[PDB]
Amino acid sequence: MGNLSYADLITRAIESSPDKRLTLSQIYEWMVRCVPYFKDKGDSNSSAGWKNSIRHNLSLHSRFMRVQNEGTGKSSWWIINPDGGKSGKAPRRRAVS
DNA sequence: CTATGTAAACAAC
DNA sequence: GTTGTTTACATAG
Repeated sequence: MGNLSYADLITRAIESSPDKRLTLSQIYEWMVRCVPYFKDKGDSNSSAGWKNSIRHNLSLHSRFMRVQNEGTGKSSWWIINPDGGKSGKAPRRRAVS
C-alpha cells in the first residue's frame, strides 16, 4: 500500500461501477485487476488473508451496508450509506469479554 | 487512545 | 468452501 487503506480501496471500487453495486467476487476482481499491488485472482488465482481482510472492513465501519434480493437466490450487493449527514461515533472497540 | 492490518474462531450456506 | 461477523492483538503515530 503506497498511500491508501483497505477501507478506502473498497469504498473506491464500489464508487466507479456502471451502477453502484459490487460483490465480493466483483470487488475481489477490482483489487486483483487494478493497482499493481494485488495479484491473486488475475490470470491465475488466490493469495492469503487480504481475502479475509476486505470482508472485515466492509462489515465493520459505516460506509458499507449490504443488500440482498428477497427472492430465492444470492444477490448480495455492497453499497455505501449516509452521505448527507456526517456525525455518528462507531463504538470504537474494547469494553470487554 | 486511535486507526490499520491480520489471524482466526464461527453462524449460515 | 463462501460469505459476514466479531474477538483479539499488533503496531505506528
